[PDB]
Amino acid sequence: LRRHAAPPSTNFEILNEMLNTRKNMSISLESSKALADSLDRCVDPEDPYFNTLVRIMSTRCMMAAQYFYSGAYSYPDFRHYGLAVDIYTHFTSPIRRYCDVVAHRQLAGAIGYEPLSLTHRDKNKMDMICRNINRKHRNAQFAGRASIEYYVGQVMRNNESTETGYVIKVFNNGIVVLVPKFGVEGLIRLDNLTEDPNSAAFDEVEYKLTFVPTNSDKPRDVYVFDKVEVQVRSVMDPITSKRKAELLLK
Amino acid sequence: KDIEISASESKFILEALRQNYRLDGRSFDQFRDVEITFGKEFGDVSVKMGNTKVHCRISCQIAQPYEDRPFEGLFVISTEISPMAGSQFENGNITGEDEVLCSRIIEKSVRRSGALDVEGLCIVAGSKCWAVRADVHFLDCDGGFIDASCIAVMAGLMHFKKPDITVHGEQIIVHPVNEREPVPLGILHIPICVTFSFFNPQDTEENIKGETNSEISIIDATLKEELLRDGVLTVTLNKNREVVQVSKAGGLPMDALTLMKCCHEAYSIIEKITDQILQLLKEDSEKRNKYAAMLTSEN
Repeated sequence: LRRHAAPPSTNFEILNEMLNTRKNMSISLESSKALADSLDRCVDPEDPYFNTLVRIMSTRCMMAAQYFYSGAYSYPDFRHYGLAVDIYTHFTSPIRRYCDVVAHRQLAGAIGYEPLSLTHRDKNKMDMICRNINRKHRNAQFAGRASIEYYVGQVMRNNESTETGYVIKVFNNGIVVLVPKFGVEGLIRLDNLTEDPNSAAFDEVEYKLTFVPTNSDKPRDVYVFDKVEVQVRSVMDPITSKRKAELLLK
Repeated sequence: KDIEISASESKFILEALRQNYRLDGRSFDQFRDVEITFGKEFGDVSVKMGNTKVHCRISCQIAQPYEDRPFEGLFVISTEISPMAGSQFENGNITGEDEVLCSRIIEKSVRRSGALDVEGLCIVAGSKCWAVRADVHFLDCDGGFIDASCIAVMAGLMHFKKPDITVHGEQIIVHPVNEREPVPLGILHIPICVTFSFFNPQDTEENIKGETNSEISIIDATLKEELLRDGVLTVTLNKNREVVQVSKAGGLPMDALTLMKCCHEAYSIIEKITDQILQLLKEDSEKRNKYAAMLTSEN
């Protein structure tokens, strides 16, 4: 089977903190339907992409779904939060998923087509299969996302363009902006963020970072969830040899 | 105390077998109709095969696991015989040949086979766990004690429900059934025993050196057939098409292919029996729920 644990309150307390402070909103977390409804109404009229940004950000604070065998947990633990179903499994993709292969053999024995192999009726062997495909699943998505990272990083290799960015993380050492066009997150250090780093201030209560831009002299307050203009640029670090995307806001 | 069997009765029952006749009118490969009755409490089950009557009771109590197995709970099976099943049985005779065999067959079929999830009997590792006990009561004996007990134990374990326990630190909080519903046991597989009885229609010489085999084998013998057999075979299987255990402890030498035939014949029986048990458990659950709805409605 395959279950999905309900997200802890601690994961959304930080998101609701930024929402209630800046946008004056909140996510219920009372139920999956409550979480969905509150996430749905979380939309800014001046910018349609704001709702998408919150969704792609509230996805990062969800518990990882995992494969398992029905003897390892009780029935209420079979619950899949993200789908709101009492029970669920992978079966439709035998070719690209070995979990389906197991499900196929079990269904064949379920209908009486052919007796189920002993290896799929051993609680010990099933535990090894589940712990393996869980690890291979994580390694698959990470390798997949890394493949996107390299090719996109090669597109912006020798190119600079003013794209649309969104502030997702605010710190005293700088900010982190997300470019939806390339799907790449970038870090703008305080030294390259503004002039006179000793004059800049960070308010944790409001998630606001006030500073004076390098090409200006007017105190600008940069809050969170703000749509800002950002110049993209790629440079391979001479120490890590990883193609990172250096971003300069405007 | 002995059971006296005349030469006439010995010759008659054996000759009947030579004419494809058994006294109860069954078929050599025919298993007796198994009737399963559940009591009011969970774990209370009564199994009946013809005149054979056995009763099993499942119980559990908070106990501490062995030092060797801190993650496993305790599980024991009791099958003490009494003169109630017949004066042939001595009260408390737990060392007799047939008694120890029967005790060992059940143990290897349920305990050793891991039919019960003993790992799920642990509350807190190396400290407190559940101690499940299966007490078999032999009420009336007409043969097939081993098969009746294996069904009685399994039907009981699958019908039993233990009270919910919440544990904080040292303290144990045993929730009563009314406040919260009880929790069923974990069954890895459902073992069913089928016992074969062998009869030599000729003499020992034709059994040892005889060319063509002629030994008769019948399924689930009654008391009279059991007292006149020359060999016994108890084979345990499950719906997963696997042999849980086989025990032909001596007796009449039997052809290997014939013993294999018995194992395949027993598989067809254990399939029907297993499905039967499951159905009677569903209906029992539907019965208890329908009464729970009629109790809440009027309430």
